[PDB]
Amino acid sequence: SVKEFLAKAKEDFLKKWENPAQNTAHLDQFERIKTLGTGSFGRVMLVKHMETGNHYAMKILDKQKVVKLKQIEHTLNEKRILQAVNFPFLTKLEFSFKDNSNLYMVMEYAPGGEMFSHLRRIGRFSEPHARFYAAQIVLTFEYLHSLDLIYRDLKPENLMIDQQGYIKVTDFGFAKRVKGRTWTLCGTPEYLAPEIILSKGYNKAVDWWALGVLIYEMAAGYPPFFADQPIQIYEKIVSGKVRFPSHFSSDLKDLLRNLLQVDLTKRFGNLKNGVNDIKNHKWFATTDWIAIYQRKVEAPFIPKFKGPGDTSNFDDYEEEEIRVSINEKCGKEFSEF
Amino acid sequence: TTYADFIASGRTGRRNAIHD
Ligand SMILES: [NH3+]C[C@@](O)(c1ccc(Cl)cc1)c1ccc(-c2cn[nH]c2)cc1
Repeated sequence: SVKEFLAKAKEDFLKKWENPAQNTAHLDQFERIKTLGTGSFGRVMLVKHMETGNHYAMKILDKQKVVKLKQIEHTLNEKRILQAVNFPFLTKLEFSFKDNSNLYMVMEYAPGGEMFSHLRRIGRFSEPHARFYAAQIVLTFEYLHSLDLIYRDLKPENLMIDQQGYIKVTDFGFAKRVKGRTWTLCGTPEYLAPEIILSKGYNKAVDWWALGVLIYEMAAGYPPFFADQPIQIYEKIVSGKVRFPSHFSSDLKDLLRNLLQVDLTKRFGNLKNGVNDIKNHKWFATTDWIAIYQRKVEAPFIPKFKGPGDTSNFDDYEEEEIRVSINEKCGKEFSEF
Repeated sequence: TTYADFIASGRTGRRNAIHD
């Protein structure tokens, strides 16, 4: 049973949520190889764990930059959640630690790169291609939401592809354990639900709206609401009007009208039947949900892979030192990390 | 075309999060 699987998953989660792992490695245990990407207050690097020779991705956050961007509480949420969750399409936090300057989160390496990169290059995905990725997100949200977690950062840039062509969700900077409404304006303009834009209290329904944006973007090659400035994107999002490419199937269009639905009483994911409104929708009729979870479905795209720490599926980023001050920065703010 | 407008737009590259 899904419900029973989730019951047990929650017991596993809560034990770790209530007693988080802390200080489980040190920078000197890793050989830094290549920057895999950047953010406003951090970077992710491919590293090699010396004692095992395993490769990992190491997210490095500058504590001073975290503070200036008012992301202290959000960063503590990310680490606390990531260390407690367990799901095939989430990257396990293997280790975490901090030093005078930085916060460090070490997770499994996904050599296939970002969906974003392949999506833009190839232009768009076929409906079966998009559906395969979509199903993994549906299952991942079903899992996270059952734990009272809201995700809030869904976009192709943050969907990593593994060696078998399956998805890894890795970035939990906006993820929050909340049973009620929440209010933080956060996420990516193109992916914001109307509720967020309108400064309402919102809940996990915003993730199901974001799923609609993602499926649209995956199948069209561009998002449903775009413009040159965020303000113009927000006006499109709130106006309540989406146009579909003529090549979209009738089932795809009907799924999207129900995900990209401004009315919360009608948005799929949000109703009485919850996630089953989505799973049992006609566009997903060919989906074997169990087979997707078990990773027995053949990925329609499987990545070029030459060696263990090969990075050809990632863009090239300027390499910058990892500097560690001789003074501890922001000790109190990050005490629990 | 809508694709042509997207490709010519300033938001085909990686999109940053907003923080408020
Ligand atoms: N896709 C997002 C970002 O580029 C990234 C970079 C910096 C920060 Cl602060 C946040 C996110 C990224 C890149 C690679 C990985 C990754 C690769 N293997 N495992 C995780 C995760 C995130």
